[PDB]
Amino acid sequence: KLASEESAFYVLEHSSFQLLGTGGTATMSYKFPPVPPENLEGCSQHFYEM
Amino acid sequence: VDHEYKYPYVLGQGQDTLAPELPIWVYFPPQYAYLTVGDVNTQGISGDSK
Repeated sequence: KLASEESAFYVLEHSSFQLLGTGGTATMSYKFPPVPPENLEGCSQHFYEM
Repeated sequence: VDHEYKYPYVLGQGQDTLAPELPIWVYFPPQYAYLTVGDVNTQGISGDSK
Protein backbone atom coordinates (compact mmCIF):
# COMPACT_ATOMS: atom_id res chain seq x y z
CA LYS A 1 0.00 0.00 0.00
CA LEU A 2 1.57 3.23 -1.24
CA ALA A 3 0.46 6.62 0.01
CA SER A 4 -2.33 8.27 -1.99
CA GLU A 5 -4.05 11.65 -1.88
CA GLU A 6 -6.37 10.27 0.82
CA SER A 7 -3.44 9.01 2.94
CA ALA A 8 -3.33 11.23 6.04
CA PHE A 9 0.20 12.24 7.05
CA TYR A 10 -0.01 13.97 10.44
CA VAL A 11 2.85 16.09 11.80
CA LEU A 12 2.09 16.80 15.45
CA GLU A 13 4.78 19.51 15.57
CA HIS A 14 2.64 21.52 13.16
CA SER A 15 0.10 22.11 15.96
CA SER A 16 0.45 24.12 19.15
CA PHE A 17 1.43 22.16 22.26
CA GLN A 18 2.74 22.91 25.74
CA LEU A 19 6.43 23.00 26.63
CA LEU A 20 6.81 21.84 30.24
CA GLY A 21 10.00 22.36 32.22
CA THR A 22 11.33 20.24 35.06
CA GLY A 23 8.91 20.39 37.97
CA GLY A 24 6.19 21.28 35.48
CA THR A 25 2.61 20.13 35.88
CA ALA A 26 -0.19 19.96 33.34
CA THR A 27 -3.73 18.60 33.64
CA MET A 28 -6.25 17.19 31.15
CA SER A 29 -9.92 16.86 32.07
CA TYR A 30 -12.65 14.93 30.24
CA LYS A 31 -16.33 14.23 30.86
CA PHE A 32 -17.82 11.01 29.55
CA PRO A 33 -21.08 11.25 27.61
CA PRO A 34 -24.12 9.57 29.17
CA VAL A 35 -23.76 5.84 28.56
CA PRO A 36 -25.76 2.77 29.67
CA PRO A 37 -24.41 1.44 32.97
CA GLU A 38 -23.08 -2.09 33.11
CA ASN A 39 -25.43 -4.18 35.25
CA LEU A 40 -23.43 -5.79 38.07
CA GLU A 41 -26.30 -8.10 39.11
CA GLY A 42 -27.39 -11.31 37.39
CA CYS A 43 -30.66 -13.14 36.81
CA SER A 44 -32.29 -15.88 38.90
CA GLN A 45 -34.61 -16.91 36.03
CA HIS A 46 -34.44 -18.02 32.42
CA PHE A 47 -36.46 -15.56 30.34
CA TYR A 48 -37.96 -18.51 28.43
CA GLU A 49 -39.09 -20.05 31.77
CA MET A 50 -41.13 -17.11 33.12
CA VAL B 1 15.86 44.57 16.38
CA ASP B 2 16.57 47.23 13.74
CA HIS B 3 13.21 49.01 13.64
CA GLU B 4 15.02 52.13 12.39
CA TYR B 5 16.58 50.37 9.37
CA LYS B 6 19.94 51.74 10.48
CA TYR B 7 21.75 48.66 9.15
CA PRO B 8 21.94 47.50 5.53
CA TYR B 9 18.86 45.43 4.74
CA VAL B 10 19.86 42.05 3.27
CA LEU B 11 16.55 40.17 3.59
CA GLY B 12 14.45 39.46 0.51
CA GLN B 13 17.23 38.72 -1.96
CA GLY B 14 16.41 35.10 -2.85
CA GLN B 15 19.34 33.88 -0.74
CA ASP B 16 19.60 30.38 0.78
CA THR B 17 19.08 31.73 4.30
CA LEU B 18 15.45 30.85 5.15
CA ALA B 19 14.10 29.08 8.21
CA PRO B 20 13.66 25.33 7.62
CA GLU B 21 10.58 24.31 5.67
CA LEU B 22 9.70 21.54 8.14
CA PRO B 23 8.99 22.25 11.82
CA ILE B 24 11.18 19.25 12.77
CA TRP B 25 14.37 21.00 11.59
CA VAL B 26 16.61 23.40 13.52
CA TYR B 27 17.11 26.85 12.01
CA PHE B 28 20.76 27.91 11.75
CA PRO B 29 20.34 31.68 11.20
CA PRO B 30 22.71 33.19 8.61
CA GLN B 31 25.73 35.30 9.46
CA TYR B 32 24.99 38.98 8.85
CA ALA B 33 27.13 40.43 6.05
CA TYR B 34 26.47 43.24 3.59
CA LEU B 35 27.96 45.03 0.59
CA THR B 36 28.83 48.72 0.50
CA VAL B 37 30.07 51.29 -2.01
CA GLY B 38 33.76 52.00 -2.40
CA ASP B 39 36.58 53.04 -4.72
CA VAL B 40 37.97 50.75 -7.43
CA ASN B 41 41.76 50.64 -6.98
CA THR B 42 44.00 49.13 -9.65
CA GLN B 43 46.18 46.35 -8.20
CA GLY B 44 49.51 47.68 -9.43
CA ILE B 45 50.87 46.58 -12.81
CA SER B 46 48.41 43.68 -13.03
CA GLY B 47 45.47 45.87 -14.03
CA ASP B 48 43.25 43.69 -11.85
CA SER B 49 40.98 45.67 -9.57
CA LYS B 50 39.65 45.68 -6.03
